Amino acid sequence: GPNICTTRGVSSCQQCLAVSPMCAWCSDEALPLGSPRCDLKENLLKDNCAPESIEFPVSEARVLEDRPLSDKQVTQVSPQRIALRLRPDDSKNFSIQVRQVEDYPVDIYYLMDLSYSMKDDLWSIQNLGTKLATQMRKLTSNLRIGFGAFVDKPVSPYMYISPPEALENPCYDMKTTCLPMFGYKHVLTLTDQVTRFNEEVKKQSVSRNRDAPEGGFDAIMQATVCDEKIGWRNDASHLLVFTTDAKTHIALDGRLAGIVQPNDGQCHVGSDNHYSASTTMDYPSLGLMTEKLSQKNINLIFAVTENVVNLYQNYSELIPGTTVGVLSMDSSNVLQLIVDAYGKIRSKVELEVRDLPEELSLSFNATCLNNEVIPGLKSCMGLKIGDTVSFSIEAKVRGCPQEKEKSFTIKPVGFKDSLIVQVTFDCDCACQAQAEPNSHRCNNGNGTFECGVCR
Amino acid sequence: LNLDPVQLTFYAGPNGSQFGFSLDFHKDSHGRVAIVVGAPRTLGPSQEETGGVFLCPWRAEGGQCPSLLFDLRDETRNVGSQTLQTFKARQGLGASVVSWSDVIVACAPWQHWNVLEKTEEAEKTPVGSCFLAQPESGRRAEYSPCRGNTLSRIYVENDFSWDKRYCEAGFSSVVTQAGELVLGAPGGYYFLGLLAQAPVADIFSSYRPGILLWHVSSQSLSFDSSNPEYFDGYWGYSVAVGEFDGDLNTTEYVVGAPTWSWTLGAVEILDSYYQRLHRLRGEQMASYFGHSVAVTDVNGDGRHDLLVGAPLYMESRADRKLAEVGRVYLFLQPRGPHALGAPSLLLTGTQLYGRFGSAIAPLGDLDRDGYNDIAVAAPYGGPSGRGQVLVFLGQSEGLRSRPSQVLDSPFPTGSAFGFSLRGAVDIDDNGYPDLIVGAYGANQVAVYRAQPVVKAS
Ligand SMILES: *[C@@H]1O[C@H](CO)[C@@H](O[C@@H]2O[C@H](CO)[C@@H](O[C@@H]3O[C@H](CO[C@H]4O[C@H](CO)[C@@H](O)[C@H](O)[C@@H]4O)[C@@H](O)[C@H](O[C@H]4O[C@H](CO)[C@@H](O)[C@H](O)[C@@H]4O)[C@@H]3O)[C@H](O)[C@H]2NC(C)=O)[C@H](O)[C@H]1NC(C)=O
Ligand SMILES: *[C@@H]1O[C@H](CO)[C@@H](O)[C@H](O)[C@H]1NC(C)=O
Ligand SMILES: *[C@@H]1O[C@H](CO)[C@@H](O)[C@H](O)[C@H]1NC(C)=O
Ligand SMILES: *[C@@H]1O[C@H](CO)[C@@H](O)[C@H](O)[C@H]1NC(C)=O
Ligand SMILES: C[As](C)(=O)[O-]
Ligand SMILES: [Ca+2]
Ligand SMILES: [Ca+2]
Ligand SMILES: [Ca+2]
Ligand SMILES: [Ca+2]
Ligand SMILES: [Ca+2]
Ligand SMILES: [Ca+2]
Ligand SMILES: [Mg+2]
Ligand SMILES: [Mg+2]
Repeated sequence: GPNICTTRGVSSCQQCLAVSPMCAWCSDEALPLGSPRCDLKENLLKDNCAPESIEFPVSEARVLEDRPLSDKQVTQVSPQRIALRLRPDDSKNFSIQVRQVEDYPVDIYYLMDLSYSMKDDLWSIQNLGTKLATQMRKLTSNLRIGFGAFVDKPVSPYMYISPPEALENPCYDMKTTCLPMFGYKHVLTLTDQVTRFNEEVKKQSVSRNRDAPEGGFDAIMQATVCDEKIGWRNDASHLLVFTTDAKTHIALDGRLAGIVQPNDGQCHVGSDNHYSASTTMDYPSLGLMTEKLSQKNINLIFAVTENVVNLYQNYSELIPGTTVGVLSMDSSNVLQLIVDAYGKIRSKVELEVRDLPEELSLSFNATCLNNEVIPGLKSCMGLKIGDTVSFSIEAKVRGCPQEKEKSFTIKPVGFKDSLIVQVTFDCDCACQAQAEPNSHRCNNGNGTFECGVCR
Repeated sequence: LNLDPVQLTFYAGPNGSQFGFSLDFHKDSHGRVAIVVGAPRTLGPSQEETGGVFLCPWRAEGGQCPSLLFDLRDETRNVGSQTLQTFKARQGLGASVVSWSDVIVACAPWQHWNVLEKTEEAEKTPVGSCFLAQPESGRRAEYSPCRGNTLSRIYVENDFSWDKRYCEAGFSSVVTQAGELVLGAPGGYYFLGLLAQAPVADIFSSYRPGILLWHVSSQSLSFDSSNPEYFDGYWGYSVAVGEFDGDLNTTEYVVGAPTWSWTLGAVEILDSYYQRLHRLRGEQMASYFGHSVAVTDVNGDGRHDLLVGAPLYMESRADRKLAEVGRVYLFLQPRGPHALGAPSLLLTGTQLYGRFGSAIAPLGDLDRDGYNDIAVAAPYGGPSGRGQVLVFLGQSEGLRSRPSQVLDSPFPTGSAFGFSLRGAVDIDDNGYPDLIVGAYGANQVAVYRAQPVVKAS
């Protein structure tokens, strides 16, 4: 019988709704004096209150924009817009679906061995360069590519230091011409301009040094740790493709050049796009490379010729996560490693709330790929392209805000799409519109009349 | 803690000189002990890096030392239609030092050399050189066995056979008890590596001031190979001597080739005619197995045992993750004519990037319990990464698995404390062998004295 609606002793329809979501009001004038006006709906109907005169607002969540999720404008979140009708202290729940439809962002940086042994290999690596651009373009439209070149530490006995003509033209004593020697050179920052990348790669030519092992590991280290120069994107997936036709210099080799300072793992490229510590700092060790590749989240791919394929496979075991392909005129093998790499890229749908009112508070139930409902979680992980996840959101309000019209946003991190939610607060009754102030029925025109009650 | 870590003696050289890059004990003639110290970036009167050697007498206080004077000027000399040239800029004099009897030998691995004939040349290249000094008499001599006068063109037609132009002779060095000087030349024969040997007596006697190119008659060089396993192997990156074939009349060489067979690394034991007796292969690629080599009898049976350092060895850990810590290998020599086998013991570093095994020094019998002991350097080891030297005591089974003492670096970061190590000599004449430690980064050398029991502090 009695309940919190009746015991409060409310004066108006408004106060009746403020007591609890379950309360309803009876405006019917034919209702007797003894009967309570503020009560549950069943009890009002039980006391012959007319259905027309019952004021019982109900909270609801109407979908406004509900475009379906895209296959293969783009819709990744659904629905997009929602109107929330809330009464005092009530809470209506609604649903939201997310799908990773768009292509993943991928960065490829290309390291070209440009020593004299690559002369006969130069076409292959130039072809591989431009074929990388093509293969990755048809996998993902969101691509940024770049490259740099290396030879070895420009210091004796790696470098020919005589005669004086040999410094500007290492190929002097062969009666031909090649470029001057350099350690590592950053040519083109990561950019979407693929046609410019293709032009630049085709312009490259070889230099010359003395010893078969080269300084590519200097290049790998600097390409890894020089974030701003290379231009890696925080969110993107990073591939570092490394080409050579010969064995490589490793830490402690540098003592043959008088270099004993261990590799400090820092960036030393800077203004002129040259590795300035090439002549003063030792080659990096396998471990230091692994640390930095892991730290900067970069995937190293060895694109080496067949005569050293076993060598770099062996190094690949000592640097986990590294793959190896055979560089040649045929580019199938190394491109497969790029395809494989993309097929491992996983993303996350992590919801974040923006411009949420002080009075509103949310709670979330997530349903990820395993299709299990986990309460109090608003993020799923391990999504491929096309995978769909689902969330159930409950919006609860504390009391009744007088701001009335507000709106907030629920946006996945990394996504451009979002669910806009317009909030309205229904704290009034339908009979409050037909209020007659200064009515002579209530105390000689001193009190207002609304919903069958004086004031 | 019988090596006193509180009462330390410090010697110091000039800033930037890399004083302490190499070192050895020196007994003049023949009682008092001194420390020879290499400083391979010391300036000459001209402000170019030629390197230098310092001869420190024993003083508890330590301090500055006198310079051991050497010829620092470039030489040019016309013989017939050829011009012979030496270039001492950045030559690294003191990159290695070794004392034998009353003679000190100090080498410049990166001394360059060239020969001009008309419009052609041999090419300017780091053949390297060693300088010999007899400090009391003031006598001087040189030995540069890789200098040639073959013109560039001839090597190209030879396909680069017998090409000693990039030797870096004296990269490493050792003198046998009989007084044969043995030089490591890692860049020899187009970077295969070679060894050059000659009697110190004959180097002094056959040297003639102002010649530049000469042949020491009793010298002996190792050989070129067409075996791809040796290519870019840096054979002679480190060198040592010992008895390994049970014939005390002959002496055997221990050579480190830390990039042998595609960076697998290897140590070889050869006779004095460079015919190899055994080869120890590396465990893991890029570990620089053979970076350092020590010889001593650690288990008291009267037969020399072998210690090999692999500073860049990566150790297995949880979640399939490798960790560069460095490792040292002990090989005990069995009785009879039998060959060496697998490692009897594996000592592994603890600190990441510490380079445990970078240097290995025989200490002699430190606690006089009848078993010789060793010291192992981890130049960037210890919790702080400032450097660390670990003392391992010998026993009948070989060596102890854990160190009896751990000397932490008293120098700041980047000192390279431990990069050079020498022991097995009683410097303060108290009957107990001492240890000296180089910290080339700080331009200093630390002397650690053994206390007259198995003491602590
Ligand atoms: C990249 O990394 C791989 C893996 O480590 C290296 O491949 C190994 O190379 C070593 C050295 O050549 C091989 O060891 C040698 O094997 C030869 C044949 O062994 C066969 O029979 C054994 C049965 O025990 C099989 O396991 C094996 O698969 C073969 O079918 C032997 O003839 C060799 O013995 C001779 O040399 C050794 C010294 O090494 C002496 O001790 C012996 O007395 C004898 O003279 C030797 O054991 C090894 O088999 C290879 N493993 C694999 C899986 O291929 C690559 O060399 C390396 N490449 C590069 C470029 O780095
Ligand atoms: C909210 O969750 C309830 C669970 O009782 C469910 O019945 C309802 O369908 C959900 N609301 C919407 C709008 O889907
Ligand atoms: C989440 O699940 C819990 C437990 O089943 C339930 O009490 C709650 O109503 C759910 N919320 C939504 C928004 O579905
Ligand atoms: C050594 O030289 C360096 C120059 O890089 C200088 O900064 C430093 O102060 C010098 N060290 C000492 C101990 O004076
Ligand atoms: C070591 As080369 C012949 O590629 O300059
Ligand atoms: Ca080639
Ligand atoms: Ca090279
Ligand atoms: Ca012998
Ligand atoms: Ca022994
Ligand atoms: Ca002992
Ligand atoms: Ca003593
Ligand atoms: Mg090359
Ligand atoms: Mg001696």
